[PDB]
Amino acid sequence: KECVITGRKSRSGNKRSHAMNSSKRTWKANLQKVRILVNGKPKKVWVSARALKSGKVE
Amino acid sequence: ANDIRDLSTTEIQDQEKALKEELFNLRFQLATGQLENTARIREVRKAIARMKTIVRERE
Amino acid sequence: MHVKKGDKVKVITGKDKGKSGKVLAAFPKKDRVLIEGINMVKKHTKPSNVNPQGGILNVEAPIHVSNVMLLDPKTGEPTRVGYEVKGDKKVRVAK
Amino acid sequence: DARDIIKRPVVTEESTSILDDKKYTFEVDTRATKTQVKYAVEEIFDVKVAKVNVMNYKGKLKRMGRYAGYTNKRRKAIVTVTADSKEIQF
Amino acid sequence: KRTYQPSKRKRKKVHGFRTRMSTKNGRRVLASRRRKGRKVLS
RNA sequence: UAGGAAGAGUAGUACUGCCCGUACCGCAAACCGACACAGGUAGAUGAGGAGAGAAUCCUAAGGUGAGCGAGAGAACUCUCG
RNA sequence: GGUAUGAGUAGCGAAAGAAGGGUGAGAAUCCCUUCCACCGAAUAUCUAAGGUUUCCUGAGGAAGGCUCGUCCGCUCAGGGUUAGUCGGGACCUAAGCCGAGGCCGAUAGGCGUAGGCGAUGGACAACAGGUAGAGAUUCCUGUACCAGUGCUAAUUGUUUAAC
RNA sequence: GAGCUGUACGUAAGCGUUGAUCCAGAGAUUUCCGAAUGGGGGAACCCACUAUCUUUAGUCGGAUAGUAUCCUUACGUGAAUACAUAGCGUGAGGAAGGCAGACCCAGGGAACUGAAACAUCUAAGUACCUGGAGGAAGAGAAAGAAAAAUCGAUUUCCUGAGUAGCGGCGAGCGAAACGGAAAGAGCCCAAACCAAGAAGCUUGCUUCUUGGGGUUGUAGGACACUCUAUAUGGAGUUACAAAAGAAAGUUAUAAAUGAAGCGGUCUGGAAAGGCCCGCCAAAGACGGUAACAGCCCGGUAGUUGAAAUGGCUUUCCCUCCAGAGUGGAUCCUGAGUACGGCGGAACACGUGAAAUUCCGUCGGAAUCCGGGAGGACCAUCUCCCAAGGCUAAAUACUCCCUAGUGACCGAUAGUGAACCAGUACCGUGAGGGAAAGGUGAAAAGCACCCCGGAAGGGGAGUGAAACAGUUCCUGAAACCGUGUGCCU
Ligand SMILES: [Mg+2]
Ligand SMILES: [Mg+2]
Ligand SMILES: [Mg+2]
Ligand SMILES: [Mg+2]
Ligand SMILES: [Mg+2]
Ligand SMILES: [Mg+2]
Ligand SMILES: [Mg+2]
Ligand SMILES: [Mg+2]
Ligand SMILES: [Mg+2]
Ligand SMILES: [Mg+2]
Ligand SMILES: [Mg+2]
Ligand SMILES: [Mg+2]
Ligand SMILES: [Mg+2]
Ligand SMILES: [Mg+2]
Ligand SMILES: [Mg+2]
Ligand SMILES: [Mg+2]
Ligand SMILES: [Mg+2]
Ligand SMILES: [Mg+2]
Ligand SMILES: [Mg+2]
Ligand SMILES: [Mg+2]
Ligand SMILES: [Mg+2]
Ligand SMILES: [Mg+2]
Ligand SMILES: [Mg+2]
Ligand SMILES: [Mg+2]
Ligand SMILES: [Mg+2]
Ligand SMILES: [Mg+2]
Ligand SMILES: [Mg+2]
Ligand SMILES: [Mg+2]
Ligand SMILES: [Mg+2]
Ligand SMILES: [Mg+2]
Ligand SMILES: [Mg+2]
Ligand SMILES: [Mg+2]
Ligand SMILES: [Mg+2]
Ligand SMILES: [Mg+2]
Ligand SMILES: [Mg+2]
Ligand SMILES: [Mg+2]
Ligand SMILES: [Mg+2]
Ligand SMILES: [Mg+2]
Repeated sequence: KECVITGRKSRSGNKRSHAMNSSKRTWKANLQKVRILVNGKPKKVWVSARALKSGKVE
Repeated sequence: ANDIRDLSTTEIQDQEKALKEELFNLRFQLATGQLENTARIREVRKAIARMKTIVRERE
Repeated sequence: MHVKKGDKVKVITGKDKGKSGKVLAAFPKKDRVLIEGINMVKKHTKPSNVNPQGGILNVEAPIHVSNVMLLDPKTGEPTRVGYEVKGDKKVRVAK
Repeated sequence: DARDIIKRPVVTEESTSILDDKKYTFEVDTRATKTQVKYAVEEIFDVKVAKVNVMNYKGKLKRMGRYAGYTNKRRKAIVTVTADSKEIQF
Repeated sequence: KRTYQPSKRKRKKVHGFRTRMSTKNGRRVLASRRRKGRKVLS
């Protein structure tokens, strides 16, 4: 579950209350399942919205 | 050992068979309590090993 | 070891110092030697063994090698041993 | 080879009691099938084998001064030769 | 009726060598018993 | 049926048939209970008289006399009349 | 860790023994005989599990055995388990488990398709006698069955096609 | 270079100067399980298929080889579907697993505890799990540190300094630069542009591959001219391109040689000790030997030595290679990047006035008249040129090997383990986890007699000693007894 173009994926960090209690959470990448052809043949792969912004296959 | 190297492979192969037949008979006599010279067994085993070593060297 | 079976040794330490004998056996793993007529012990032997009348047998027991010196047939005295090569094999030499 | 498969004869009151019945008891290689034993015995002794019965003996636990361990596992083959077949000697 | 009702099969299926090897944590156990130098893994 | 096919069956004859288990205990002193432990341990079989019966009492086949004993016959305790 | 005290005390774990004979250095306790007594839908006979040599024979009596011990499930030696047909595998699948690709997921992995594994179930050919220190539907005798194989003999088939 | 067939208390049969046993280098053999890989499996088992050979009258047997999965990559076949793709097959390469319970980098990440309670904070980015490794890793040739006016990659140590700071401004946390040292080393791309294809056909323009070129700040390069090189020189497998060999030296892995007292005498079981004489010493290390040895033995100093294998160092081979100057028409100099908002994290720095660095998300430059930093921010000045990569040494650690050391332990200590110990034993399992060293110099390990079934004793003998008798140096105390001087 990772951007095939970039490598964007889940990363951990803290959620913080007011009062500054911390608890672990993640930041997921905005991955979208799309058909592209990294290799000649097309295929449905995870790609980040950020990677799609501009010039990709679709 | 050097005398073994004088022989042909086929001739060595025949010497092995002869030694294996001898070793079998020794073990058979040993089992039936008829051997006496029990030191022959080790001699023959070594000889067989010597044959098979020379032959593997040939290749 | 500086001596071996057959050697004529003088004994330089123990109840038997001054006595000489022939080396009947060497035990290089124990670093001991068996000298003829030296270190006699009385073995209380049961009949069972090769000895069909048993009895108190008087035989030689082994001495420590460092307690005997080699006898040079020329001088007939205890000598330390050197090693000199003739050509083929090396040989013991007196000093 | 055949003399690998047949290890040694078995000499016991039981083994010796059935020699007259033309049944010969051998200790055979632990991997040897009774078919391999049949053809080995025929090669070695020049006899016609009627049947081979075979049994596995597990190792027997033996002590020797606070050291304990198992004797070798054995495979025992009883080889019955035919009426017409020549005997094995022992 | 006591705990411990022996079964040859259940012993090997739950604790045997191949069951230990079949999981990563099972392999940690084998590695740990080898490290301690146990005569008997599994 | 699709397929594959010159060999097929029938009779007779003799030959061939591997590996693992097989001992012994198994209501038990051998299994599970630290014990030669009044406990626990699936299934098959489980005779006769009287009886509905595998109940009950006495027996058959078969198995057993239980790994401390000899006296004594007080209090008391337990189990009984 | 050793050794006391309690103390020669509690206990010796459900139960019927007896005498004669034997063995032996030694006998309530081992062997034999006879009588007595107990279980008998079991305390009998098989057998699965489990145990793993405890089985048989010959020696033994330190320790173990709640006493004793000449005896033993104990010690030491030798021995002992035989299968085409019994049970399991070279057959089958259930629950369940694994699972090529696949799907999912910080890592590790989780799930799952084909496909496999997996009896507690399905399928599948041997009986009666004998023998015995220790195995027996396994050994032996007799009489079988199942699946194959070659070898004889006829028989039929050899491209509208036996099988 | 004379014995040997391991322990260990055997019996037997044998071997060895025609050189054994033994030591070192190199080979061969190396069952089964295990990633385990032909399929399966309850590890150490079961069951195959395909070739080739072998056996039998044929089944039945035997031998050898191949046969996992994934990735990459050739080639071939090849659907819905016409081309084709997927799929399927074959052949090459490669991976897989383990571990030094260490060190290193990354992903994920506690709590007890401290704060005399506790929530921010601490513990701590610790323990632990997972992945990746390497002999080290990481870092690294400035969009740096500064502002004594200059320095010149990184890392590590000393110092700065418990300073500046951070902080329920609590508990606590806590730098950096300068200065001094160890060690030192620098390089390659991307892009302009050139050539050659290849394709798209935008059809003479554009983007794709290979090669050349080119690597940087008051700029460098391309591009114009110009001078010299095209192996003259130079450089290499530790970056800077990458594989190969030789030879010589040296080190390692066995060994060899090696001085001087049987000196006298005393005690003693024994002399290495005492007393009295000598001697060697580049050797008076250590150990052994019947008590304490430079001169008895193994040795030690010194001096020699290697058939074989491995390491290292050189040299040769082999391989590879353009580098100065002058202009500044134009062109190039890393884009979903830098940066910003929002949410987190890392920075000693807890969102703060919060620079710097990273992550998610959304927005989103300039691009030489350009860009970044100097702790909000602007201006000036100064120093730098990001969004690509590589790079030894100084540093960390030790499962190991070799040689040594210790005002370290000496059997309840020291390892859990001096001894067949991760054993026995306990536990379904993960896991937990002991106890236990000493005869003597030498077995000379008690012939023989006596009591006893034996055990065990008493003699006799061995021995310095047996009150050293096969667990046997010493042998305290508790505790158990016998005897009896005084008392009851
Ligand atoms: Mg069988
Ligand atoms: Mg248990
Ligand atoms: Mg039976
Ligand atoms: Mg019971
Ligand atoms: Mg019940
Ligand atoms: Mg009866
Ligand atoms: Mg009392
Ligand atoms: Mg009382
Ligand atoms: Mg009482
Ligand atoms: Mg009782
Ligand atoms: Mg009843
Ligand atoms: Mg018995
Ligand atoms: Mg007793
Ligand atoms: Mg007995
Ligand atoms: Mg199912
Ligand atoms: Mg299925
Ligand atoms: Mg199955
Ligand atoms: Mg029986
Ligand atoms: Mg039969
Ligand atoms: Mg030699
Ligand atoms: Mg396999
Ligand atoms: Mg507190
Ligand atoms: Mg000397
Ligand atoms: Mg004297
Ligand atoms: Mg002394
Ligand atoms: Mg000494
Ligand atoms: Mg932020
Ligand atoms: Mg912070
Ligand atoms: Mg700024
Ligand atoms: Mg952002
Ligand atoms: Mg900035
Ligand atoms: Mg400022
Ligand atoms: Mg500041
Ligand atoms: Mg730049
Ligand atoms: Mg200790
Ligand atoms: Mg002590
Ligand atoms: Mg300890
Ligand atoms: Mg003692």
